[PDB]
Amino acid sequence: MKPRPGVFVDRKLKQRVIQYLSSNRCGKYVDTGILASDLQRLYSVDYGRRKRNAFRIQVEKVFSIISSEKELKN
Repeated sequence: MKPRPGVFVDRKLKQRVIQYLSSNRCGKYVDTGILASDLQRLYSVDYGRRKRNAFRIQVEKVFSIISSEKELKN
């Protein structure tokens, strides 16, 4: 078994997203479904997998959590 890198379940989705929003809007009013398709498009080699539905859910929950957990307000 491998140790704990730092990301659990799908922390990258949150960390990656928060970093994308902070750096820039990364789109005009990117919603859950929009951010998901965008995140996968830019990271088709990494995120781009055979989980369109699963990935969509992750981005949906990550979008709501990043706002409530981090709270950037723009």
